[PDB]
Amino acid sequence: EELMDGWVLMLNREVNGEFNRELYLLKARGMAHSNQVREFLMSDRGISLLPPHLGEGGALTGTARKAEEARLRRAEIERQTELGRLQQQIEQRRRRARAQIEA
Amino acid sequence: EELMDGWVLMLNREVNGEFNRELYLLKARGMAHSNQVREFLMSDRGISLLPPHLGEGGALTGTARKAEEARLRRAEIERQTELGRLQQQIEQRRRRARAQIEA
Amino acid sequence: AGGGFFRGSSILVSGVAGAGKSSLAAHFAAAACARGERAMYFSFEEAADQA
Amino acid sequence: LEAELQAEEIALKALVESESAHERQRLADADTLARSRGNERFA
Ligand SMILES: Nc1ncnc2c1ncn2[C@@H]1O[C@H](COP(=O)(O)OP(=O)(O)OP(=O)(O)O)[C@@H](O)[C@H]1O
Ligand SMILES: [Mg+2]
Repeated sequence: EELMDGWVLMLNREVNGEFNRELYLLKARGMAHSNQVREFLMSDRGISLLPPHLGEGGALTGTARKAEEARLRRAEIERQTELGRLQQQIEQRRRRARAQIEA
Repeated sequence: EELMDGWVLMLNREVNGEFNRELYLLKARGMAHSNQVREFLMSDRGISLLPPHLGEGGALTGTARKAEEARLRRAEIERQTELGRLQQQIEQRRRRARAQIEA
Repeated sequence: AGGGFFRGSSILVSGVAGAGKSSLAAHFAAAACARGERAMYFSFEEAADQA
Repeated sequence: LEAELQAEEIALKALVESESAHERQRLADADTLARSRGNERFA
């Protein structure tokens, strides 16, 4: 490796009871390059890199990424439910207020 | 290394599914020097060290630093919301008090 | 402190492949040259043009 | 009772403003992370 101009490392790691593929450029002389461990998935169309991981805890890969996405969706949905319930509460208070005014 | 007067160690670590660069002076004879693992980022302008990490959990680097900053912003904002809601509550109590006095 | 390492000292730059040891050495050499001083860069890994 | 109604209106508008601000901040943070891990830095 002492001479190589470019270095590409391909990893096949076992995590979460399943194997995931990744690759990254350990070094690329005379140019700037991405420093992300881009997970890829080989298929009939060839070697294809998955879209970059976005969000905290980017180390997640494979099934863990889908699980994290689902958890985020659930939590943000329930936050929306929180805000909606508060709005409905203020709804109720205003209704009593102006009905009382009518009386 | 047994003879070297100054030692500079450059690290390219893989953490959080991505590679981050850092450097630190392992030893500098006959002078006082910073003891911080200063993360840097090489670009066209040259080698440039990022501003020192401030706040607890300084080990965070790369995307994790931005994530921590965002989390801190969110939490402190919601604390501000807490205090504002309490102030509005006392607002309401005082309004009833002096309206009752008026009656 | 002092603005830099003491002159005439031995400086080691350690790191894994791709860390930037050659970049730091080139920075040192270019900074020395910019001040009107002479500099030599013995390279056992790359050609002059590639570097 | 009308004083109560006005207070409730202020509360609703505070709810809308702060919620929209949270939307904006979330979008900004997502964009920041998108750059931090994006390849658009080169093309
Ligand atoms: N314009 C650039 N922007 C960002 N990074 C760059 C740029 N040009 C080069 N690099 C980085 O510089 C790295 C090479 O640095 P350098 O040659 O100083 O390392 P080194 O430790 O001497 O390497 P080696 O073990 O191969 O001798 C490249 O892998 C790339 O990551
Ligand atoms: Mg080199």
